[PDB]
Amino acid sequence: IAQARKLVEQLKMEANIDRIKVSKAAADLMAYCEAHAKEDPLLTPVPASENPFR
Amino acid sequence: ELDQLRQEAEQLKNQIRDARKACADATLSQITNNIDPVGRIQMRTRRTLRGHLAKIYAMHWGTDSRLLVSASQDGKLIIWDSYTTNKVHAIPLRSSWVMTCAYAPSGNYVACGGLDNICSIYNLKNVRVSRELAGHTGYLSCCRFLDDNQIVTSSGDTTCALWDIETGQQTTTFTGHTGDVMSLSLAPDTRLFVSGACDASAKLWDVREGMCRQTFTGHESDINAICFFPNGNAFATGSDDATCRLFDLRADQELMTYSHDNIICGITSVSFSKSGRLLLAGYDDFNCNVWDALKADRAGVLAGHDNRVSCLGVTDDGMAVATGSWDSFLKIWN
Amino acid sequence: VQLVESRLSCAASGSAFSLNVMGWYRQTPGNQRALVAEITKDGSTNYTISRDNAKNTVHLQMDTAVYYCKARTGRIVRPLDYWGQ
Amino acid sequence: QVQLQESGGGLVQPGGSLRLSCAASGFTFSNYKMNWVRQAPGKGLEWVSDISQSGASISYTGSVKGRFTISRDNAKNTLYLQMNSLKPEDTAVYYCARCPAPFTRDCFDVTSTTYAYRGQGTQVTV
Amino acid sequence: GCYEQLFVSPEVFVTLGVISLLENILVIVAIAKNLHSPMYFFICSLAVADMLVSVSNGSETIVITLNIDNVIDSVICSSLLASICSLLSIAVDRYFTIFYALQYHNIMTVKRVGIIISCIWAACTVSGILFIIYSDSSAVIICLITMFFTMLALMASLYVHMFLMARLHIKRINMKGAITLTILIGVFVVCWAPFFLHLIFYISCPQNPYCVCFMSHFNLYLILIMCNSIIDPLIYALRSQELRKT
Amino acid sequence: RNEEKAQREANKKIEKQLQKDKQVYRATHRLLLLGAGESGKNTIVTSGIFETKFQVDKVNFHMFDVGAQRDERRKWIQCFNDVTAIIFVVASSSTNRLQAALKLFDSIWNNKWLRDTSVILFLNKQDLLAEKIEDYFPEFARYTTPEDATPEPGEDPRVTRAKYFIRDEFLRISTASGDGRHYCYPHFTCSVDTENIRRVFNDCRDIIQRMHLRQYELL
Repeated sequence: IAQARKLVEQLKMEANIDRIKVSKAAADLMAYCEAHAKEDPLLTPVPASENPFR
Repeated sequence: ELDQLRQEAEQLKNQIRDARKACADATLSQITNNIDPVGRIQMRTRRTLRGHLAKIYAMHWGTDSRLLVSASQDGKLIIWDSYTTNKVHAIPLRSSWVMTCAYAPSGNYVACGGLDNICSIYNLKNVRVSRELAGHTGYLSCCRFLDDNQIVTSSGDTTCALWDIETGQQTTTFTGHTGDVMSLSLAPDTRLFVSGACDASAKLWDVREGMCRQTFTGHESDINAICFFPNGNAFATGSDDATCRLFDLRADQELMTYSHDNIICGITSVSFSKSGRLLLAGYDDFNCNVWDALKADRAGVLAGHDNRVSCLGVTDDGMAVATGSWDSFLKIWN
Repeated sequence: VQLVESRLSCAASGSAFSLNVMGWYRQTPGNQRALVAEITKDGSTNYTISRDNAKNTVHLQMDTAVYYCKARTGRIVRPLDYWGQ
Repeated sequence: QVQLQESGGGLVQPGGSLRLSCAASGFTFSNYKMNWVRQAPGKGLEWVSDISQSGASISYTGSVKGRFTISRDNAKNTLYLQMNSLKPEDTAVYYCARCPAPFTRDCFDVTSTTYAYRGQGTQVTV
Repeated sequence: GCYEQLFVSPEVFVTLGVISLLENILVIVAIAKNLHSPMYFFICSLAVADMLVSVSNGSETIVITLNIDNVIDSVICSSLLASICSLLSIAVDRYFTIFYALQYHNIMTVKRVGIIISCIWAACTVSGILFIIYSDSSAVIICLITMFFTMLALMASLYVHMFLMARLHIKRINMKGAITLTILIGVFVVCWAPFFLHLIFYISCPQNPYCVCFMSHFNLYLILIMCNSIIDPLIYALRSQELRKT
Repeated sequence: RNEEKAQREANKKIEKQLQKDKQVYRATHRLLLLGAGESGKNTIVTSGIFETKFQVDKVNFHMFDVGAQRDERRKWIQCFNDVTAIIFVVASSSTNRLQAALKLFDSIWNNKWLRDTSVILFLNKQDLLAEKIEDYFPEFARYTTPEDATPEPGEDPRVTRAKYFIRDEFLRISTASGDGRHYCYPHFTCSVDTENIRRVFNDCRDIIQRMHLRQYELL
């Protein structure tokens, strides 16, 4: 059948995508996470006067 | 013909695998050796919403971290105020079976859907039915809003449709999965969205062009839920293999796999935090686990639900974590 | 609520509010099985028995000189009867 | 992704023997159950045999018990389906499938809607 | 008569009552926190009755440590009647749930539950008041004893019928049900029969030197009643996982 | 302030409405109809899932028929977790539909979320082809009638043994496992028989009686 013909087309389409090394992506994610270490009200404790839920 | 055409697919897959494995000099868990640990994270239950007769199946936060909408299995869609634990609205439903819900970003519309394979859009500013969209021949699994004139829905017939509300027609359809799509999560740019199917696969789709670009296959069972990293360059997937995973877009590989020896239960929903350091995963052992997003070591355990956790949500401001189990009790953690 | 004793008299000494029936049950072969003399708050007498007001006192003007003293509380929720020597 | 390659089968006469090797890659082979599925030309798929997680609760259908035998070896992670005393009515296509989830006895591996956990299979003609 | 009496110090008749009262308050709060079902609601009545017994003896064991005492007698008689009637009510609710398994949610709503509880408690209070106000002996005591015995017979019959139905269901598909029935009936009999037997002897055989030995330890027969007030909250309330930690 | 009072009034009204609807929800019993083979014997006195409501002896009954859905069912079957009864209709004529139906019943019998739900089994399509099973199954030449009360409506040849052998296979799959809190209810029903609304009634009553007996720790 022609169903298998379409699958090869998408494989060719997705086999020509530029990719970067894993180290750079991991470094970017690590930098973003560290740049928001003390910026979220979950990991850093919230004082009782700031959390609306009390 | 068929035999020789499979050879081309095999060769292309071999080339793709060789390319993926070539650029893997650093695999993390070796770079991440100078970061300090998260520590101990314990959250106490603040509120316990109790207004549902049957098991809750989904929930979605508003745009102001206050208004919430919860969908039950008894044909009830309850709009709640979290701070004062009051029910501002309670809409009955024609189809008692509901498996998804969404609160519109503009705050005027609501979306509901279930086994009746039809998306019901409700107005809020008496309450009526703004529109009914009769599309796929399957069953809806997750519906997300874009604006007050568009919506993106995922069904059980391996289809993801973009709808224009005013005309009520499928403006674009997305196919390419060999199994029912379980859930989708839009990127924070309204340009792309990832979708996970029941064949151990996830794919990235473009809303405008309408063409699939990338696929990721690293799991061994169904991908129940999928959420997007706040940056927009990664997403997390939860499967039935008692594991969760993180996938990169630019790298187009698998980054980290979170698993434990004792855990032998499935994962239902995964929601990220605003900072990006915590991944909250709901399990089938009636408890939720907070995982480190960069050290792959257990950070915390939340217990208190009698039955399995069905849905999870985290607000935009990152102040509250909402869990909904099958015991019809929403719980807020802070 | 032991009843002290000494033409016979008996004064009810104990943490009692108002004893209902107080009388004599003298007989040879154990107990009496028949009230020889008894009185009550209402004044009805079954067989000269002296009892002024309630006063938890019994006087009889009137075998040997050995008898028994009786006391019973009519409060149905705590049925209990005492005895004497 | 999960890959299941079937190697074995061919042209045989009645009374012959054919082993069907089901090489499994892409997961852990020591937890999921394994099954064989047959498909006659112009007909729906059918279930044949079953082996448990440990490898002690063997099961067959009536038409194959006493003639067919299956075994699981974890070291080389392959299935066998030893076939003996063939009959001319067994001509079909064979698929080797697994159940969707581990550490569970529930299995739904017969659907014909392009189930993603079974390979291309091999043709057995008798 | 067989000696005089065997009276224990009031040091025992205080702690048990307070413990029972606090347990009943705790379980009432636990039920009312959520549990809007008739069955649990019925236990609520029982709970109150239990703690009332404590007060019903509290003042009784306080004024003896010194119509100023008829009110407390009415209180304790009403408490006893309310407790027995609540036991009958919970048994009847269980029987109706077991046998009429489909119309139970269509014929018994919250309004009827409230009406029945109000009628039962009002009847118990007025009956106790009437019993203690204008009766001395042999006039209404017979009614009370007959009422208790008939209620015991009715409760036992209902439970045995439920057990027989359970055995019949088992036969179509043994010891635990027999054990539960035995513990329930035995605890009820052991806790309540001696007091009413002493009441019957108080009227039938006053002197009767055989009966005299029986009345020598009345306070003892009373302590078993206290045990009931600390057994009912543990047997009924402390056997449903929903109520255990809510 | 004044804005809070309106919220309280709205909450009170909605709470009253939910209280009114609670009795209606708890006073109806839902059923999941399912099976392959003559599932068109629906007696009433495109879309996704069809609904049918009927009253027998003044008790409401809901029935759900799964319509336009894909062949695979491992995902949406989990919705029917609190349903009182799952009606499973299995054809009894004879590729090899009986084996597939038996395997599907086995799969739904040893599932984690459906371990408590009870199954009511219908064996419709009374046999006439097997009058003048066979060699598809091996354990048929050494099986005798299990001393069960043959209906005897006028005649009862070896067709009785065939029916009871099918039921015996179903039970051997059923009773050989299962943690508890559920049972299988066999039945013998024709195409219509104008009485199938009563068997479901009695089976639901038995299910509720068993659940309440187990709750009171009596059984």
